Amino acid sequence: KINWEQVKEWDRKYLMRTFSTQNEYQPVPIESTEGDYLITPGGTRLLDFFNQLCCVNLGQKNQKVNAAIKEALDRYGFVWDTYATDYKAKAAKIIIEDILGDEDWPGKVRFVSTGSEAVETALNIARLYTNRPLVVTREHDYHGWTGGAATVTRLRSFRSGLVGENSESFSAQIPGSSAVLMAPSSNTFQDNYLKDENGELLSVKYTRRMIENYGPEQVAAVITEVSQGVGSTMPPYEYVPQIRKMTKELGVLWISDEVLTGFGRTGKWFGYQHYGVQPDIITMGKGLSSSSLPAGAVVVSKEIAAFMDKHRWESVSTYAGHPVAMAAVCANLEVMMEENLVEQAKNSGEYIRSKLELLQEKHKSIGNFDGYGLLWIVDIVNAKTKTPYVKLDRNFRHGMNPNQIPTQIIMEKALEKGVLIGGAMPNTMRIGASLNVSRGDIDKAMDALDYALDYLESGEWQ
Amino acid sequence: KINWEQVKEWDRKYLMRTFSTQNEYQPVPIESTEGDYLITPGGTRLLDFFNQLCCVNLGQKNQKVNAAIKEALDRYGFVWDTYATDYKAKAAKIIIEDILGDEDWPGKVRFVSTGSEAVETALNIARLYTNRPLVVTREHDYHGWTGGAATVTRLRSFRSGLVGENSESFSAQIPGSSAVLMAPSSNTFYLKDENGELLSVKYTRRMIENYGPEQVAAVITEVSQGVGSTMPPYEYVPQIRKMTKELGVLWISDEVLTGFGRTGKWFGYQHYGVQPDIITMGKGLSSSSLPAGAVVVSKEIAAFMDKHRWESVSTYAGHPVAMAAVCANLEVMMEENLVEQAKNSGEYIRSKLELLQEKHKSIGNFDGYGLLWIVDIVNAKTKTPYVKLDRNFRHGMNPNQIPTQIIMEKALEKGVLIGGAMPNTMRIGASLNVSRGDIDKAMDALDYALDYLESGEWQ
Amino acid sequence: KINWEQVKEWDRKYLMRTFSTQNEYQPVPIESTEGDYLITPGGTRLLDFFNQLCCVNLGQKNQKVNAAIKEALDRYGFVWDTYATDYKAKAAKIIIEDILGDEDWPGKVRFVSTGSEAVETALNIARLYTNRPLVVTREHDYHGWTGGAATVTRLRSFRSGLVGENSESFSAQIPGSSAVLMAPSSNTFQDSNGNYLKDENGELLSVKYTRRMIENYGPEQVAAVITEVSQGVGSTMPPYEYVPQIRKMTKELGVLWISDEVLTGFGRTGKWFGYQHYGVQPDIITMGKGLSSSSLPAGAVVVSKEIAAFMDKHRWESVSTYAGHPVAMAAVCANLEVMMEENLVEQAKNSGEYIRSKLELLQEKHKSIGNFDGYGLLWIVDIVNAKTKTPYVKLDRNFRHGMNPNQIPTQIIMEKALEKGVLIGGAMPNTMRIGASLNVSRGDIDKAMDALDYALDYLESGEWQ
Amino acid sequence: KINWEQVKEWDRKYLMRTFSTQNEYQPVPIESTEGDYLITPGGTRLLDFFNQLCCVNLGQKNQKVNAAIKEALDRYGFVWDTYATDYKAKAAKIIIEDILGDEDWPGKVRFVSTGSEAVETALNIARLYTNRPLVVTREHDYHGWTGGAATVTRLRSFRSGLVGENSESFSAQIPGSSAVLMAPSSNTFQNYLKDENGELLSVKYTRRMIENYGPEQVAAVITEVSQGVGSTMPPYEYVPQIRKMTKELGVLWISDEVLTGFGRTGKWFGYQHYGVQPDIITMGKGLSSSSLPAGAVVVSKEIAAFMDKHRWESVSTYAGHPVAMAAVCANLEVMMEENLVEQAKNSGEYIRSKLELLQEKHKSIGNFDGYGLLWIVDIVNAKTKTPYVKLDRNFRHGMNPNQIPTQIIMEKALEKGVLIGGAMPNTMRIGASLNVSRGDIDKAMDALDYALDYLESGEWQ
Ligand SMILES: Cc1ncc(COP(=O)(O)O)c(CN[C@@H](C)C(=O)O)c1O
Ligand SMILES: Cc1ncc(COP(=O)(O)O)c(CN[C@@H](C)C(=O)O)c1O
Ligand SMILES: Cc1ncc(COP(=O)(O)O)c(CN[C@@H](C)C(=O)O)c1O
Ligand SMILES: Cc1ncc(COP(=O)(O)O)c(CN[C@@H](C)C(=O)O)c1O
Repeated sequence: KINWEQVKEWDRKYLMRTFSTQNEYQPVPIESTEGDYLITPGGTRLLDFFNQLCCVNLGQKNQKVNAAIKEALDRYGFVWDTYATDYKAKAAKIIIEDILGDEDWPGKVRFVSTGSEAVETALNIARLYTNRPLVVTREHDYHGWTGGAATVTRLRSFRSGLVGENSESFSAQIPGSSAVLMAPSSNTFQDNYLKDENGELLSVKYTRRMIENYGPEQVAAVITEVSQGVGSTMPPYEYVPQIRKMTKELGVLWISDEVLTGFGRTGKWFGYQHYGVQPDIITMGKGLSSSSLPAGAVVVSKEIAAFMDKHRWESVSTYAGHPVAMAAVCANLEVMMEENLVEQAKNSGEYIRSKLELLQEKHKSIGNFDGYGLLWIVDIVNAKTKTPYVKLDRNFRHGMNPNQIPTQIIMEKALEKGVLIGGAMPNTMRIGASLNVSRGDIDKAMDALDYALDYLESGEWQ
Repeated sequence: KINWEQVKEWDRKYLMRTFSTQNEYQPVPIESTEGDYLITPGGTRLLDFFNQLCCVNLGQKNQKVNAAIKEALDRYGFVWDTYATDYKAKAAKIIIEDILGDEDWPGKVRFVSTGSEAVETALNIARLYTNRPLVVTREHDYHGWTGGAATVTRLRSFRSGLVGENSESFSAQIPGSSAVLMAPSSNTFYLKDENGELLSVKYTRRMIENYGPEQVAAVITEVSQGVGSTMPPYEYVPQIRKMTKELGVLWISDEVLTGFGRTGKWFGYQHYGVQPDIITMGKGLSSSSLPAGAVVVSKEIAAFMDKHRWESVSTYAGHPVAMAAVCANLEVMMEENLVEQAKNSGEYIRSKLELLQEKHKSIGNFDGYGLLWIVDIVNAKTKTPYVKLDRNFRHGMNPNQIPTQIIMEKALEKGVLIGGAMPNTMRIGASLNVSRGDIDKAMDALDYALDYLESGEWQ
Repeated sequence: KINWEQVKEWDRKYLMRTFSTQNEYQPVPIESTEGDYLITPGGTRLLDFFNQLCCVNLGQKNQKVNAAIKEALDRYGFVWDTYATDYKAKAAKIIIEDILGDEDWPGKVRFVSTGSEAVETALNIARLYTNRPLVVTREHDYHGWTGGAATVTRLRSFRSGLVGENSESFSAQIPGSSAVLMAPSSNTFQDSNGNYLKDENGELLSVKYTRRMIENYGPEQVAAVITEVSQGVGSTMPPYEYVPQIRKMTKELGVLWISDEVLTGFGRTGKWFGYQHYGVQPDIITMGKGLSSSSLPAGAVVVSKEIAAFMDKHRWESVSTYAGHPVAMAAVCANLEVMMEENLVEQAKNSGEYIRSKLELLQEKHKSIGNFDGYGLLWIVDIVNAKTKTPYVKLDRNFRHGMNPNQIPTQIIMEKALEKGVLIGGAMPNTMRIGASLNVSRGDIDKAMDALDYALDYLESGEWQ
Repeated sequence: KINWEQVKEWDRKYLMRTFSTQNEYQPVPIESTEGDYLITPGGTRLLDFFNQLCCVNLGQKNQKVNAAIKEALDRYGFVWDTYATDYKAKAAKIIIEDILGDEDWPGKVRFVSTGSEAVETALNIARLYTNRPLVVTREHDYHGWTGGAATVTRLRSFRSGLVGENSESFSAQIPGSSAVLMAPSSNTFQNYLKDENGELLSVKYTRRMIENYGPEQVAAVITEVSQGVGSTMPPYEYVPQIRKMTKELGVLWISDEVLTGFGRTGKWFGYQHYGVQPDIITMGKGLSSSSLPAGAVVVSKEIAAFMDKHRWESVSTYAGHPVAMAAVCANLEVMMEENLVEQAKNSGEYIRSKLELLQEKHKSIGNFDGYGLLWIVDIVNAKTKTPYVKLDRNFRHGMNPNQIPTQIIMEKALEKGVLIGGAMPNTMRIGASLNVSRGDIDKAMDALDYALDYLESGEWQ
């Protein structure tokens, strides 16, 4: 017997709040999950189209994955990275030989526990490989929350600072918070994205002038999200190819931060593979294990691997490569390959596109949408004016009243229909589900969006 | 059927090395673990007196922990911090109400995944609460490897930099590795004030005063230095808590290593009659069964954070299956009284170490509590350490010149794993429930290893 | 009777080089100066159309300025800024009531010794006033060489690093070199034909991106934007609407505007200060060069009444030994008293108009002159390959000094002009930075332009290759 | 005919305040200066035992230095650093061959306008030469107010921050105020504690700090041989041990001689009391005896050679200012010719003995030390034998000056005609011209005697 009133009391009383003050907070307990659904203590089933944080690629509580964890618990236990296990070595091989086997740039994997720890590892390797201090990031990027990963995060609403409750008054960012350069977002400069008559996007051209103003000899790496997860954008098609050609011409590394866009999320194994370019470093988390257990990774190129191999690297993480986490990655990745979830995700994206077309023609509050596989960004506008309700947009902070935030009104409304859908940004949806989400579930979720958008466009909420 | 020949191949070929070059590296496979033992694929049983990284407090592969986990897998799944679950809520309650119940300073918990992450969170909170930029650390502290945690880590041999193979020439720290003051180690100077204050504390005070207390958020300590391998003078901890209070600065006690029974008490600081403002946790929190880390803050600090919206997310923070593993691990320590058992075993080790120091002039000094012991190693004839740079070394030097490496190699001939990170200093640990027989086996193997050290044949 | 050969040995032997290796170094001694001329020990008279560093506004060795200095020496000696003197008090008053008397935003002045120290001061003041850490600068700005001033300098060719002798393998910046944001230059985001791009709302994309940058970090994090009205060392002229758009953007974002007026200040641009061409007023001005026309070392910062009242409420724990030096102050008094009464600002205006019509003619004649713009005694000329119509030096303002001077058009031009006894050129590889005294003659202008003609002839024969 | 009533109004109204709020401030004008005297508008003669800022070594308005300037003004005008002048060349030559001519380490000079600009330069050169980022400084050092020079200043009362007026409420340092490590002050750990090997614990801890970071990370240690603003004297072994330590660690030593340079201490330079030689010297103050603003840096032959192989991309407009250099030459030619260093040693040995007597006569002098025309005097409470102002060199100017012993001595001294006192609250920093007369030294020393009389009676409380 679980006493759920008591669980809520303890949860109020003994856990530090994130995003809500204690005063406004209402615990939302989840007793179990499976597939694309969350089950409340009462037995209510909630369709999860945030997919938590787009990190449960394979589906909640996969039967093969759980079984593989249970088998792994017959042997382990725990050993640190200095010891070898079948699970750690198999997971590395699966990534290099099976998943990325058709590309010849990958050299080696390091496993860690979180996407943040992943981005920390890759910034560290990039600076050591080039012997250079500076790393370029882009406006609105999110690469993590930990010190180093946070320095390349350029959302002021996600930097572990503090805001007040429906107020501008009580805000601070963490005091003292660098060896980092902010380049233009892929979505900056558009009136249709502006180019320079050689065809280079103005976001890329001024990224190049920045790197040249500092000196390419000072700059280790450019770190990108192919599509911004928390920041919620899709790039112009030429953007990724152009950042790759630029970085190569400048002798600078390219790190694709694949924590969110990795493992089938975009109808391909990785976000980058949509554009015909290969990176120098990849960071991983989320879909790596489909959140069955905490895991993160970085893959480096042969050349970087060869350089690192020549020295003793004085770096230790206690839980890096934890064998039970690794067995989980093995099973997750094995299910993905044998069940063709990358293709399944691809086909389901195409079904989503066409629902999104139908909704756009019905709802003038949908300013625009794009995405692929199971990653969709939907831009919301005021239907009469065609412009964003919330002026600061991706530069907002959480100090504002949630019932003025369009993605919040939508989420509240969708909920009347057992569906969870919304976004991190105020004017933008970030829709994700499992790669194997069923058609009836997309149908239910799109219908709930339809019902919410009605309410939004009606104005009864102002 | 596991092909271990292959596994080592895949291990050589596709995983990045740490602490070894590719050319020197040889895979050391471990097929399974049980208790205080590790088992090789061929079936050699290795007695683990590292306790990996002093982080398997419960014993390896606890059947009750493993069953509690298997159970949580019937329901889960994954929900991020925004969702409440029984395991996350129970876990916080056990720490606040159950483990820390007789202390009234603690307020709330945040769960994260690793000790480094816990340290990041503590740094953030401290700076946020005080509205101040600077954090004080001490020489030879280890607080983790990620960005923020690294800045307060003062071991040049564990900052994720690069060294060569048996060579002084291929060295580098990470380019651009800043809101952080390094104070002296407790093990410095034992000289005092005549108003009785240790000089190390006095100068730490004088530091905070030179920048100005209004600039300084927090002093972060390890009660006993873990990777750095020290024990303090008894007076160090209370005089820090007092100095920080007087100047209105926070004290974070970094209990990632010393926490959950390691020292014969629930926490390292509990040996010293003081309460911290903030504590960081990992390792023994889940006994490494699954990746978990935590921060406990005071009622004062928690109340303050509670008035604000905190714009921080970590995907895996509060992972319900990790939290189920924490619940069980903690429930086992409480019901088996293992903190008590750690204290009692610690006293047996003290007396065993005495017979060693008596039998071996290369043991310069030792000290510890529960299942954490630092043994200082010296040249039996000169009575000084073998490796001159001591805790300021880097891993560029040849391991056949590092006493603690020589000790491990020899100890291994007895099937025992014992040694340390530091070149002249041992860090000995085992499970809270290590039996008298295993302690005996490890100390015997230590005997044999120091026998080899003192003969100087390794030169 | 000076031994100038020994002066040459000693200069070679005991002075640290700047911009040259010891081996390539050939000292150029100057025995004296007068007006717009430099005079060698042997008696070569060199027409100085660099005006040294756009810093000798009044002219070299003005007799009244030097006589005022000589007079000051019957009294001083030295006192530090804790004592008041007539000279310091007059200087501040001339700046506030007389020069800036038509504008009502100005509050107080603090004097220092250099333009760098002036920028340091301003940066300190803005951050204290706002209680915010970040300062926004621009691409290719130069704001000085000292610690803080350097951080807002975005020229990798002038951040006090080291390059090689016709090589970039020796090449290093100062290790370490930080609460600064780099905004796009006024001159970034122009098409292949030179039009600056605009919002369709009319806002220059450069300003639009600057705003976006500020809102990304949060305006509560940002103290000030520091600008040059006209980039001096970087050698640019803005679109007319840039200066007004930045003032309006800073106002809206609650951020300060610092006009770095060290080079463009005091007549340089045919008005008292650069910003007065643009119908806006800054929060803080930094000053130097033309403040004393280099007669003695002198820097300054002017701050608004609001900033002044706030700083007045507090004890400021800042000391600089030489700040306010009475003899340097007396030099500013005389310098400024001459500029006012000889109408040198109005004079500067009129000369520039004449220069414009000279360079118009030089452009019609020389296809290597891609473009030019300036005002008063500050002019920029972009140089191109007459044939390809692009600049010869592809890295442009992101170059460093490791490259071979005989491939730098601005070096070749300078060489050739020296054949006509004329000193002219630029710090940037593709762009000339022309300045003389505010009172230069028509003939000395004609003499400079003719040499530029001659130089451009040689540039176009390509024989320098 | 100057209207000094107008000079005051304009001074109050148009000058930014330092150290004083607009409300409390009252202008102290100085109409002329001569030798060791300052002259007010009304004709009052103030004997200056601060020597302004220990920066007018030669004496105020030296008639020879002043005439040299006038001569230079017959020819200049202004040239920047790329053009060679007789004055700039002679000044560097005087410094290297005549002044430092008995030590064979000094290589090249760069002239700048201020002491801070001189420190900036040194830091830049040290980091470039070693290709290392970190500079070690010491608790209570003062090395300037400009960006880089401020990073190595460790006195919170001099970091260009703001405090309130008799109040703890309105204080702030600059947002942003970093590649610098602060090592213990020479005067930390006191008899100063030593190593079992004789090494001072302050030096021992500096070494372990550099070793903790890695000597391969550390460009240089910058010191004041004797702390100026900070107001201290080192134990005799400190300077030699820091010199030995830096060499042992492959690390540069910057002697900041901005204050202690050019005779101040009864030798040419502060370090020269100690039998060692720095890798770099920074200079200001005594360089021109403040006749016109100058600063300079002197580097070793090794450092010079490395610099000479490169094009250095550094420009300072007034660096090398030709009139500033003619001021410098004449200043140095007078110092060498009047044997000012030797004169200074001698007046130092006279002052030592005057202070001794003052110490016998006054229990509030806890301690004194110095040399030449630089003397530090530790002011203590006669009853407890401890300092009046507990935060001592870690204070800030937010406190009421009527409670600062150095403010009290000052105002009572001003009653006898003599400006004497110091920057630190419990420490006097006494300086005069190198050619200060015996009569003036006697007069100042009486004035201190009179002042300490008032301090010790405690009517000020
Ligand atoms: C691209 C990217 N990199 C790195 C991270 C950090 O990974 P961890 O959360 O495992 O530390 C995230 C997390 N995102 C979450 C916050 C999201 O999608 O809302 C991410 O999307
Ligand atoms: C006191 C302390 N804090 C923080 C950490 C870092 O925690 P994670 O490894 O979970 O990030 C450690 C780890 N130490 C390890 C390296 C050891 O004991 O060898 C530690 O001892
Ligand atoms: C806009 C601007 N700000 C600040 C400075 C720094 O002033 P000082 O050099 O006096 O410290 C300069 C100088 N420039 C010079 C060097 C030039 O035009 O070459 C400048 O042009
Ligand atoms: C040792 C030292 N270095 C560097 C400086 C900076 O020089 P400038 O003030 O010219 O920039 C000083 C000045 N000090 C003054 C403030 C004093 O004696 O109190 C100094 O004493």
